[PDB]
Amino acid sequence: DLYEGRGPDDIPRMKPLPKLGDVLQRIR
Amino acid sequence: PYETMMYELWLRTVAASVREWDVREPEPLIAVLEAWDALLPGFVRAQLLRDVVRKLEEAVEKWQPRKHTHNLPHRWIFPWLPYLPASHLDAKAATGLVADVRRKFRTLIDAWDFSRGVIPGLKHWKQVLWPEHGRSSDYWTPLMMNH
Amino acid sequence: LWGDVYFNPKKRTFTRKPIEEGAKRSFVNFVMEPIYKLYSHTISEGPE
Amino acid sequence: ILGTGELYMDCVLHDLRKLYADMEVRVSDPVVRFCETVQDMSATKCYAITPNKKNTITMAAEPLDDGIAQDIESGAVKIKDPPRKVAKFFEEKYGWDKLAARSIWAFGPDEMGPNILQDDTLPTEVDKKRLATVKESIRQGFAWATREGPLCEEPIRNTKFRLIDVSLFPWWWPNYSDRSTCLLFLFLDGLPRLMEPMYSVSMTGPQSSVSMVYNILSRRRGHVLSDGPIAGTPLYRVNGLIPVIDSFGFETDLRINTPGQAMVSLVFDRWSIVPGDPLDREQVTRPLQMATAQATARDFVLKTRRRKGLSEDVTVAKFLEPEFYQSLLESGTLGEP
Amino acid sequence: YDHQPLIDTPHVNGPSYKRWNLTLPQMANLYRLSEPLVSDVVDPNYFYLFELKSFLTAKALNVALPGGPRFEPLYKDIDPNDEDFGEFNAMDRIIFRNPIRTETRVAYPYLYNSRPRSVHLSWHSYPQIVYTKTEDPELPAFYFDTSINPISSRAVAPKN
Repeated sequence: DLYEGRGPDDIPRMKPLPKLGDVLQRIR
Repeated sequence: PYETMMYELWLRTVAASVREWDVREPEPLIAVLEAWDALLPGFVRAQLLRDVVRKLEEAVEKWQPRKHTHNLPHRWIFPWLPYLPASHLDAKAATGLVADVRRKFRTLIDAWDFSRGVIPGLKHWKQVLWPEHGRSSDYWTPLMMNH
Repeated sequence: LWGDVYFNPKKRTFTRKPIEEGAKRSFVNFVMEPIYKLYSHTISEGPE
Repeated sequence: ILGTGELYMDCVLHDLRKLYADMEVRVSDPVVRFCETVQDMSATKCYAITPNKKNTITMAAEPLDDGIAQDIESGAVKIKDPPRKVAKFFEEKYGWDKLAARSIWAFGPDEMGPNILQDDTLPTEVDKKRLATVKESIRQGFAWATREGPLCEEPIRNTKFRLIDVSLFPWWWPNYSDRSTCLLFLFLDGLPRLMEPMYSVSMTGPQSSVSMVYNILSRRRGHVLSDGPIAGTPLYRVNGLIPVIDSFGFETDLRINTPGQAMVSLVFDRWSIVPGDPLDREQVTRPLQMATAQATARDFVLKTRRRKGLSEDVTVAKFLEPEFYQSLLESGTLGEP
Repeated sequence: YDHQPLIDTPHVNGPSYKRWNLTLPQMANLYRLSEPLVSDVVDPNYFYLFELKSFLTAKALNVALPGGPRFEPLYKDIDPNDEDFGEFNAMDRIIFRNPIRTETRVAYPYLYNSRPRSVHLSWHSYPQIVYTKTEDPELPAFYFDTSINPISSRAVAPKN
C-alpha cells in the first residue's frame, strides 16, 4: 500500500468531479 | 472521481490536522485514522503515514534526551507504532524514527551519570529496537553494551 | 479619514459607530467610492 | 561558482558566456554546498602528541543545543563581547554552568561561526601562561581546521569542543596539522552527519495548484508547512520545505504540471540533516541511479570526495597517530577498516 | 452585413476606410457575436514555455517542447563519445537526483546546457490574473464573488 502510495507512477493523476444535471440529462 | 476527491480534500484536511495537533497526544489522530481508514485510499494513507512519521522524527530529533524528559518518546511513539512504516521502524536503518531513538538512547547512555538514574523510555525503546531473531540485526544489545 | 470611523452627513460628524444602519465609513465615503466612480464612469460612459 | 538559485545562476552563466568571457564554457550539473555536524557526544577522550613529542592535547566533541548556532550567526553574542556578558547570556538562556560559560574560548570558523571551543581544563593541572600561548595557537589551529572537516572537506556546523585535563603544554609549537588531525578524528569518534541546505517553498495559486504542489513535494522529498487562503483574493498560498538538490527543476515542473498558474518562490531557509549515515560502509548506490532513502548521505559524501579529488574513503590511519590508532583498534571503539 | 460597415457614419475617417472608432455597446455586441472565434485566454502566464522564444530556444537546443514543433538540428556536432572521458562526464562524480526535464533545460538554457548557442531568454512570469468572468447576468459590476476568499476582522487583527 505504501509503495503504491509513494510511487510517482502509482500516485494517480487526478481529474474533477462530474455534473449531476448532465448525468440526469444523459439518462433521460 | 470520488477516490481522487476524497484523496485531495480528506488528505489535505488530515495533513492540516497532523500539522496543527500536538505530537505528544496521538490518540485523537489515531482514532481519526481508525475511523476513516475504511474509505481511505492507499495513496492518502501512505501520505498521511509519511506526515505522521515526519512529525515523530522531528519530535525525536528536537527533544533533548538528557533534559526534556517530561514528554516520553516511547509513550509518544507507542500510538503510531502499529501504523509506522517498515523503513522507519527498522532499527538497522541509518535514518528513521527507530534509528533516531536508538541514537538518542546511545547518546544518553554515553552522557548519563549514575546519579541521575536510568533513562526513561529506554525499556520500550529497546523492546521496539530488539529483533526477535537475528544477531546481526539486533541493534539493542550491542549499542547498550558499547555505551 | 482613516480607520473605523464613520461620517454622519447631516450632523457632519465623525463617530466610531454609524448613526444609521449601513452608513458609510469616512475612508469609503470620501476616498474609495470616488475612485470607483471615476473608473466606472470613465470606462462606461459615452464621450458626451 | 556558488549562487542563490536557478535564475541567479542562469543570469550569471549568461553573463559569463556572452558578456564577460565571450566564449563557450562547459558547465556541470548543479549541486549544493554541503555542511557537517555531529549527533552524538564523543565517547573516547582523544589526545594527540606533537611531532617533536613536546605537547599533548586531550579533548572531546559534542552536538550543540538548538538555537546557539542561529543566535551566534545573527549576533546575539560576539567573540569581542565582554566575557562576563557572554557567560551571562549562555547561563541564562541555555542553562549553562558559569565555569563552562566563562571557559568558552573560540568561535569558529570566524567571529560569528557556529562552532565553539571551551576548555574544561583545571588550573590546578594546567599553567595559564603556557595555556595562553598554546591557547592562541589553538585559536588559529582550530580556525584552520574547522573550514575543512573530515567527511567531504565541507565546513562543519553545530559543534562544541571540550578541552579535557591531563593535556600538558610545554613551550613552542610551529605545526598546526596535528591538532587539526585530532579535531578530525574527534569528529569521527563523535559519529558525524552531513547537512544539506533547505529552501522554503512558497507558492501562490488556485486549488488545483495546491493539490499539485502536495504531489510534487511528495515526489521531491519536501513537505508542506502551511497552506491557506489569501484573504480578499481567489488565491491560496502554500509554504513548505524542500532540499536545494531536490528542488532543481521544481519550479518548472510545478508550472508545467499545474492546470492553473502557480507562482513559486524558493528561498534558502536552514541547514537540515540529510537522511542516512555517511560512514555506513554497507550502503551501496549504483551508478546513474537515484540514491535510496538510507544511502543518501553516503552517496553524497562519496561523490563530493571524488569530485574534489580526495581518497575513496575516510582514512582513520591518516587521521590518527599510529599508537592511539592501534590502541583504539584493539579496544574496539572504531570499526573494522 | 454591409460591405464596408459604417463608411458614411462618423465611426470611420472617410470613404478611404482607414481608421475606425467604435462605442462600448458596439464593441460588446461584436465581441459576443465573435464568441465562437475569440480566445478565452486572459492570463499571459498561459503560454509559459509555449510561446515563440521558448520554441526558438528548443529549436536551438534540438529538443521538442510538449505539443510544440520539431526542426532539423541547429548543431549536429556534439556527441558524448566525442565528449569522451576527459574531466566532467564521470558518472561516479555526478550526484543523481530525479532527472531534469526538457522543459527545465529550455526554461533555464544557460544553467542546464553546456553549449547554449542561439537560445532565447523568454519572459519569466507575469502577475497572476485574479479576474474571473461572471456567469450570472443579474450580478452587478462590483460584488463580492463566492470564488473570492472572505476577509475576516480577526483575519485582519491589529495585534499590538
